[PDB]
Amino acid sequence: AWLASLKQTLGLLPADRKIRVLMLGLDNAGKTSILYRLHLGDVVTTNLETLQYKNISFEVWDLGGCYFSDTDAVIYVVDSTDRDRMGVAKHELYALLDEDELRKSLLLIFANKQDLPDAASEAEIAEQLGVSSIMNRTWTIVKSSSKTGDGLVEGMDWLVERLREQ
Amino acid sequence: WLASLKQTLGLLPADRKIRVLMLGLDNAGKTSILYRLHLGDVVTTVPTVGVNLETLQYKNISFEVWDLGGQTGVRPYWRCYFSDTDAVIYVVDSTDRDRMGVAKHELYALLDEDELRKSLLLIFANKQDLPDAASEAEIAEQLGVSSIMNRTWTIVKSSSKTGDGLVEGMDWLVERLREQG
Ligand SMILES: Nc1nc2c(ncn2[C@@H]2O[C@H](COP(=O)(O)OP(=O)(O)O)[C@@H](O)[C@H]2O)c(=O)[nH]1
Ligand SMILES: Nc1nc2c(ncn2[C@@H]2O[C@H](COP(=O)(O)OP(=O)(O)O)[C@@H](O)[C@H]2O)c(=O)[nH]1
Ligand SMILES: [Mg+2]
Ligand SMILES: [Mg+2]
Repeated sequence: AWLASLKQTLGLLPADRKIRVLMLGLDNAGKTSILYRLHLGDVVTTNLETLQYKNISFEVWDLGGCYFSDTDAVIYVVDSTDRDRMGVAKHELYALLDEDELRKSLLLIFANKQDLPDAASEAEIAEQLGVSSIMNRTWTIVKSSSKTGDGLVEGMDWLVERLREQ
Repeated sequence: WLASLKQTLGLLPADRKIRVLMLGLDNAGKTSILYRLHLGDVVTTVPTVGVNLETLQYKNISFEVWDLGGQTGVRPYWRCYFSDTDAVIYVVDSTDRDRMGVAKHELYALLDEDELRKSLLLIFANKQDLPDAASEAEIAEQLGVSSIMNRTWTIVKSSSKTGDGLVEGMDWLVERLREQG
């Protein structure tokens, strides 16, 4: 669907200018699946998963079960099906954004698992994550699905063009 | 030295987690000290591309080892990595006079970190089993220890071949920790 592949998209970032992206969310949000769905190389476990591609680093841990310096973006992943864990996803998101080391990070939310029938819309997610009153930072929500692969490149294209803009 | 190592280390307040960094140039004997301590498994991880980090965890006390003063590469770095350090044990190979100025240089570049403000500093003048090992006062002079500031520090002669001085060192650290009340 999207007009360019992911590698063309990420191709656009200054071929060197190290990019650090934290992709965080509650367990079962679908973060390991997106890492895999990106088809960018393999995931290193260390608990923590990292995917390095050219200049760009992706680091993943689960929330709600220092490290934040020099972060260019936060990808926040939510399971759009999981109604009653979504208030906890909101809390953990708010915990992240009160971090001083993160004050200039872009925020991309993936409203995820949008292939499923129970899947809230972007406005239900923005309302639930109470994003719609975050006005001190550049953010968006994009509907996504690791089972399709849908939303993912759009979301990364968002990040790439916001990163170049600065 | 009187006590065994375990006895020495048991003296530490159990509900106080202790982070130690054991650092210095390659070939100082760092890895060998971790095995010579007979405290259990040495675990290797890679917290960043191009860094071999060895960790030995015993009760509340953790030892971290990586090599400094690579001729190639920037100084090994990763996020945090100096945060909540209780002590640094700086290990020198007491026979490597040739590299002793570089060992000073890397000691000095550790000591200018605030994350390492009030760390205890134990210097192990290591490999003393070897007849060509420099004196304790000779080491002090070559590491320019007289310019060291604002820290509880000492130099202890040590060897992994014989195990000598190690308990002395751990005991120094252990009691200095407690002196902090
Ligand atoms: N329907 C659907 N299921 C997904 C999707 N992504 C992940 N899953 C399933 O969600 C569960 C949690 O996924 P995982 O990637 O390990 O989440 P993690 O805890 O954030 O690392 C697994 O059963 C996945 O198969 C998705 O996009 N759509
Ligand atoms: N003679 C002697 N050799 C030592 C001593 N400690 C380590 N070695 C040896 O010195 C070399 C490197 O020691 P090692 O523990 O790998 O140093 P590291 O590079 O700081 O981790 C190897 O040949 C070790 O077996 C020691 O106390 N006396
Ligand atoms: Mg996972
Ligand atoms: Mg070693």
